Amino acid sequence: QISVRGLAGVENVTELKKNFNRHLHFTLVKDRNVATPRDYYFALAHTVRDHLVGRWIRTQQHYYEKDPKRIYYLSLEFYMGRTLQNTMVNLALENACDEATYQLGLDMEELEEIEEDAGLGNGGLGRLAACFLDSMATLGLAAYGYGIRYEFGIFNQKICGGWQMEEADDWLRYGNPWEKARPEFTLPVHFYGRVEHTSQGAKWVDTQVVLAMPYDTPVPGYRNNVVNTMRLWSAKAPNDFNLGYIQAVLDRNLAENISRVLYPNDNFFEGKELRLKQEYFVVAATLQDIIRRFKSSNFDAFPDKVAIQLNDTHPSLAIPELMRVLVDLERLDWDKAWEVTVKTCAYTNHTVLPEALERWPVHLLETLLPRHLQIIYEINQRFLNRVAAAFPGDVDRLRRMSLVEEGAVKRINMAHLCIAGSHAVNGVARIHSEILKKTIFKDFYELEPHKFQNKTNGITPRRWLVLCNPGLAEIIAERIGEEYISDLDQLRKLLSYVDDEAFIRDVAKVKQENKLKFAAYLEREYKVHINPNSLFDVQVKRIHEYKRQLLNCLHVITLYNRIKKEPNKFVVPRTVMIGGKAAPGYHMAKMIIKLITAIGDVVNHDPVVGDRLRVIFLENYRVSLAEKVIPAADLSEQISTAGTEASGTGNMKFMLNGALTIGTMDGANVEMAEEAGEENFFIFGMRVEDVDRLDQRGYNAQEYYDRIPELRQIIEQLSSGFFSPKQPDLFKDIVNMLMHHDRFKVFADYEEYVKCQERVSALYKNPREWTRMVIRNIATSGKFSSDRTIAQYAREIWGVEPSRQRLPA
Amino acid sequence: QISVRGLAGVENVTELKKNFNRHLHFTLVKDRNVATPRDYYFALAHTVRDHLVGRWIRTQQHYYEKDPKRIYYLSLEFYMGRTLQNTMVNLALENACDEATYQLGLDMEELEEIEEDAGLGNGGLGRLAACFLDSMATLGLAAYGYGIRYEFGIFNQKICGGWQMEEADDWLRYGNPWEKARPEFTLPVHFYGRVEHTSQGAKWVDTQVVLAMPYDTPVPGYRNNVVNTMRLWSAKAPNDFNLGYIQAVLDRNLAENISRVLYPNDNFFEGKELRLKQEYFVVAATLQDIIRRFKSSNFDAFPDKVAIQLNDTHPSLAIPELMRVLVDLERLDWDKAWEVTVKTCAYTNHTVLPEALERWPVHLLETLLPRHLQIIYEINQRFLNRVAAAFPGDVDRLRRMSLVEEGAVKRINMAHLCIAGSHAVNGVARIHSEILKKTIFKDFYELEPHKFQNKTNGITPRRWLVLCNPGLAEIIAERIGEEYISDLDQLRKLLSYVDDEAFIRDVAKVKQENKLKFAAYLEREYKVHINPNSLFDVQVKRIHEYKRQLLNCLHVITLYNRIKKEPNKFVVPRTVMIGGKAAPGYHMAKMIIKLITAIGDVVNHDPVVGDRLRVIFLENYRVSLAEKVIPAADLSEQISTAGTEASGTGNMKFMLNGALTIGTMDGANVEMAEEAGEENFFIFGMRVEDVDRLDQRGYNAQEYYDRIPELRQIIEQLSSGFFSPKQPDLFKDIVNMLMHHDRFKVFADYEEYVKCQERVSALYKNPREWTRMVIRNIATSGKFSSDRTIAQYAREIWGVEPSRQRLPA
Ligand SMILES: OC[C@H]1O[C@@H](NC(=S)N/N=C/c2ccccc2Cl)[C@H](O)[C@@H](O)[C@@H]1O
Ligand SMILES: OC[C@H]1O[C@@H](NC(=S)N/N=C/c2ccccc2Cl)[C@H](O)[C@@H](O)[C@@H]1O
Ligand SMILES: OC[C@H]1O[C@@H](NC(=S)N/N=C/c2ccccc2Cl)[C@H](O)[C@@H](O)[C@@H]1O
Ligand SMILES: OC[C@H]1O[C@@H](NC(=S)N/N=C/c2ccccc2Cl)[C@H](O)[C@@H](O)[C@@H]1O
Repeated sequence: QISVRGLAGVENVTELKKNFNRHLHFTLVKDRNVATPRDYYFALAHTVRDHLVGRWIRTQQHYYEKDPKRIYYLSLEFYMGRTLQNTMVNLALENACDEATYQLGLDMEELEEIEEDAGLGNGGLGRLAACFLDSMATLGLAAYGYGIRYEFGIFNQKICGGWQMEEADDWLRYGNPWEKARPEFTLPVHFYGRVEHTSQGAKWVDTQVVLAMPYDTPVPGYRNNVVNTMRLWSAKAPNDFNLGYIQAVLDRNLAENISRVLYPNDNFFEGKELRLKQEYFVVAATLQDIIRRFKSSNFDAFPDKVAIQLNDTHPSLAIPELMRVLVDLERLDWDKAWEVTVKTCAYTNHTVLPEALERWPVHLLETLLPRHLQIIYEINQRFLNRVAAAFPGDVDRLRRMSLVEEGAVKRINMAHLCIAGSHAVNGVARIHSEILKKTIFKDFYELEPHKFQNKTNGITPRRWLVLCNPGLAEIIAERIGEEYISDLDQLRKLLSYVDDEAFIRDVAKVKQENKLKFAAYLEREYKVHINPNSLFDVQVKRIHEYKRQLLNCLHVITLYNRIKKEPNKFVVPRTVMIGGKAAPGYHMAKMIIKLITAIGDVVNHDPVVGDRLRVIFLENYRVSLAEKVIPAADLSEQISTAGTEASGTGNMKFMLNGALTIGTMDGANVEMAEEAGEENFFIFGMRVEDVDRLDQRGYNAQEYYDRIPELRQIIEQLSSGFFSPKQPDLFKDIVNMLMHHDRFKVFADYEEYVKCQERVSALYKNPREWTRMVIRNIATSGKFSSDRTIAQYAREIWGVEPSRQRLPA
Repeated sequence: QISVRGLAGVENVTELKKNFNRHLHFTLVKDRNVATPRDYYFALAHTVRDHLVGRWIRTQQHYYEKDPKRIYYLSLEFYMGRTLQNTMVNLALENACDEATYQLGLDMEELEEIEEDAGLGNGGLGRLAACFLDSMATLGLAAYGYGIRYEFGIFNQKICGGWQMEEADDWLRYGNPWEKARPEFTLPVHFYGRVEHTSQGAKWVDTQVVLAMPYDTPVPGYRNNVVNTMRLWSAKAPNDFNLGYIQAVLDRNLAENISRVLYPNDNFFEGKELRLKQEYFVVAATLQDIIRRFKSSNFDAFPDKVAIQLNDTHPSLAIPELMRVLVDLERLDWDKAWEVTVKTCAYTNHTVLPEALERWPVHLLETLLPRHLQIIYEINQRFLNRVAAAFPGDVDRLRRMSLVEEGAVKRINMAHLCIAGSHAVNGVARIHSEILKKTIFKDFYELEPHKFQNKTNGITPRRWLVLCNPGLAEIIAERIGEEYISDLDQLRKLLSYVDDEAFIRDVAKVKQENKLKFAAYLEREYKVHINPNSLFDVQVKRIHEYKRQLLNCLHVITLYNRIKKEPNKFVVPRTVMIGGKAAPGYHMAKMIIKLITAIGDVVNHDPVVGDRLRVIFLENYRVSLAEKVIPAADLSEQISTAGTEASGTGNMKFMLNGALTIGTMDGANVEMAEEAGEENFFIFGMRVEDVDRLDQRGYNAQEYYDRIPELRQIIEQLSSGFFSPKQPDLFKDIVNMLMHHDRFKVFADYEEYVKCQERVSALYKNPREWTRMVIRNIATSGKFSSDRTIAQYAREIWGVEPSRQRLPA
């Protein structure tokens, strides 16, 4: 029906129908009489996956023949979402499958809704890994994603009485048609034990063994016939494990628990042994796999054939593990091993919040990984010798830069380990990378300035435009062709349409259709009703104090109080939508969810308000939900305290899909405003420098409370029980935090935020001018393609050239 | 190459090759460059399983249309072995697949060796269930096998220093191509909780829920296009289970442990809570499935449409569970519910050893299954009221017959429950069924004589002749056609060939070839060497004192001592093979294994013995090993103390495959001798009556030691450390048991056994007469087909007619 979804040729449609019926019969063992809708989904998934096979085999044999430098992207998170539509998109099969299923009497969109998200990540860091895999395949790089196959991904969030409840995400229950188990590449991973010193080197002995079994998932490039691999490890007990008899068999669970569940903390470090085991498990298995592949091509050439990218410090044990293998097993001298390690590894930092940095207690590494601790001590000694020689007599520099932190419990600073052992260190947006050089890692930058880079984040325009917003993709393609899908900078061509009345109409129409579709989704699957003519004001992202969902809450209550004060004045109607999961042990984030729903309970049932203001909490925010809500949004809320959000990627998704942004000058927001023009962005609030100034003289929230009467009213409503009549003191913790211990200065940005929101309402009253500003945002979103990001990693870090050329079909 | 393996037509061979290549590519994602031998096995398994699909769908739709009475065979064990060859045999595909793989450059037999046994049983009881499924499908009955899908089956046995070591049988590691998960028929099973009484009935509340997920495995009939289902339940935690967060997810293992591992006790009861949970789990899920299927056809008609066969007392909770559903959920009155239950259920007993009978402590049922305990008390009260009315004043009868056993701990006698709640009770061989009426269940037989039946055990001639011994099957088919494969009584026709010189030669030749093949197997995969001209003397079965592997050991040492006494006399050379697993907690059985290997260590390295006597312990005896060794055997050792082996089925396998039998008049041995003629069987030892007489006056082993000098020598060799020079007292427990507490009267049968063994050696010196006696055994083995057994269950218990007619192809 629409052009960018590909051809529906008669031979292809006929073949798809035939293969669908074959899988339903021979694979699922069903006929049309008994087949459940889930069966039809699986028949389609098997039909589509068949098309990946030849390309997957020939891609991997091509890398074997050509032997290019291989890129290994190590991450504890890969937030993939659904795979069916994405695979159709990248193979140009969407229209053909739509037609084939139509002719079989089935609605493809309904079948798509049956697929479980692969929710193997928490938020931005996990989703970045996923966008990256897509871009690496689209750019023809010999790339492999390596991670853990968690049996349970991020929990499903249910809201009960306004409170978050967690349930297990049993995503493999029905089986995963997108993975192939590879038991023949099963590898042993070692834990505990002790170090023995002999005449010729150290030996790690008396270890416990866990097996690492790999599962391969295809990663198709966009219409280039490239299919790369994401290899995820699953933990298996050896067969002689604990081998009264019954108990020994049941105890296999202890070993297999390593790959059981994703830790649900976003930007927070928890020093739990099971998490450390997960980190080593992925690193040990991956490195053996890498080395095995390299030998099937002398370690001088290792860095010419291997790049390892560490996604934050979670896989930081790769550094001492590589040293361990090179020194203990291969018998290289320390200095040569070290040279190889440094040239091989690169590190990407994703946060500056101190509570998020990994600092592992020494006693934990001592017991679990005794040889790695010894290697880390040796790395530290040699590194600090270099610091002492460069900055003679600077004894405080020595303690600041040490990988070993002194105190009550001695800890290892994993970020310091990553910097010492990597040839490149990057932040994820220009302002974040600057903050790294100026504050957090200032000492390291002074020692080795050449190591520090920026690589501004991006998103894939395949999932985040073509897949989720075909209507917008189509009206764009009608004017500029479809080359922009893998060359997003071409969207600049749309600037010459900003005065085109047909395009203005079409852009506004597509947004309207998306909003109608989302309004319908809400009624059908949540029995909740909304006005589709209102401004859709959306903040979706994990719940964190730094992200300031609370600031948004204050604005919502402000609008409610103004309406109640002057009921008969006109206000631009809004649907305010907030969604996101809270980490299970994060009390304040759970209280914020409760506040949001409690505000909704008052606002949504006030007769005087009518349909002028609605507050909805979007339950179970995840990749599939984002694909629905982002295309429907008018206003994107990106309101973190300046200096706290390293980049953001949600911001970029909204920009690409025709929402305007209200935001602080934080993370990639700065670069977004710079690309679009500050006139085309709703910027408010303290800059980083303003935050610094306030910290110096001291942040007194009371001052704001005292001079802003509208703010005072809200605090008094919260305190007195206006939003919780049966438990009047319910929100006391929130009020006390705001008044006395707010690290994120919510009150300080309140006035500017409200005034900026008034300017948004003003522009939305003028549909034509709203839409022209939207066009200027979409047209300048090109920089934020992860294809650009990956091309920069490739050229400036990995030392490889991207290729847009297609492999034989 | 051989006729009974079917046709290798040009179209079929071409199609198989094509589909093999398709699965290797599209299913396994491999090409011929990287494909492992395991990959080739899977490609073949998928190619063969494709042929089951249409037949499986049409069989099940046929049962839906015709609505015949359904047979539900409930067992905690299904000892299936490998599935690939069996499926080819039953579909007539063996020659075609042999040819197709040959043309692809592959050896099919080598691919067959890659398949894991489905080892979901311990021994005879589990293997009986498997033979039964085959016969039910071959006889066109609407039958379903229901059990548990254990993640770990019977342990793999390794012998280390002559001692048994157990390792986990991780049989699902590579995935099982013969099962289809059916998540849409997932059912809840309830545990713990409490009983609440209301105005209208009892209610079972506050329960913990475990989910039962079914996996279906096809059971093909022999060339009749019937494909029945074996449905095995797997335990799954609900998603809100235990729902700090991490621990709650890891604790799901506690619920899922129910289906983790098969209890490895053969003929021994262990009152462990996990075992009780397994028994209820299979019963609760199965009964809901049965009832659901019945409603998709008023409970008066229930027994006309449903038969439930209880394989021993392990699924005895079906009786109170059916009552529970009928009374509590469907609101039938007690007496009507009871009538339905009794007419529906039948019970098969498999043992008379008191330590094997299930007697569950009341306190365990009280906590785990409070409502079932109440129902059991009520059943008992009403039953004992009937006993009191039939035998007024007989107060000891009342205590003897009670389902509740008094004592230190009150227990429930599950066998008494089964008798009370079933319309039929059967033993598994004529002598065993007689023993049930005369001793163990005498009181019950006097109350309800009509309930008691015999159904002599059988084995399937598909697996146990055609599959494992194609050479023998072929020379038979050459003379009498191939109808005997599903009508085994036709083997009587072979009696007119007992004087045929060509047939005599062919029978002897096939045995020789089988022995050469097995001698080669032993060298290749165990580096052990044997003389293929020797008499192959085989005892394979689980290790138990009652089975008297120890009596066999005494004979072996006797032969060794005689050789050493007169080294230069001629003796018929023997290879004595003993194999079987010991239950992990059964100390004496583990000591017997150690004795066997210790005897081998002395005998096999004595230069004076040469190749005249060899003693081999066959490691890891299981269904696949039985298929190899049974066709190779000359002498079958079936030497249990009279009255202890209920039937035996191993005995029948050897008879069908051309071994002669040395045995006591125990279990089915009696009926075997009766069929073949006592002159054609090597019978020795006490009859049941002789055992009874000895028990009355008291068994004194010392008497035998005192008057048999050859026996005295052996005991002195054992005691003094002749067979364990470094640990002279190693076998003290064995000697003390033999001398002072032998329940199985090993010494009492010693003299007769040795003399009978001399007669065996004498006949083996005359090849022509040995073979004529073999022909007389094979020719009269027809009675022992499980087709006969199942036809009797069908007509005399289930009330259904078997059909040899084929369904549309
Ligand atoms: O269907 C569920 C099972 O599927 C198996 N996949 C098999 S057999 N082939 N996959 C082929 C494949 C896989 C991915 C992409 C393309 C193809 Cl063409 C996985 O190994 C199991 O771990 C999983 O449980
Ligand atoms: O670069 C991608 C995105 O990365 C995010 N970081 C995240 S989700 N870290 N999770 C860290 C984490 C995850 C799990 C466990 C412990 C921790 Cl400590 C940043 O906050 C975003 O500003 C940025 O856009
Ligand atoms: O390959 C391993 C996986 O296979 C799956 N089987 C599928 S998809 N089809 N089976 C079809 C089938 C099954 C049996 C007989 C004939 C056919 Cl035609 C099982 O449901 C999984 O539990 C198992 O792990
Ligand atoms: O009828 C088939 C065969 O049944 C065997 N019984 C067996 S394996 N019981 N296992 C009982 C068992 C099994 C598991 C756990 C506890 C127990 Cl208590 C008989 O000993 C044979 O003489 C007979 O041929």
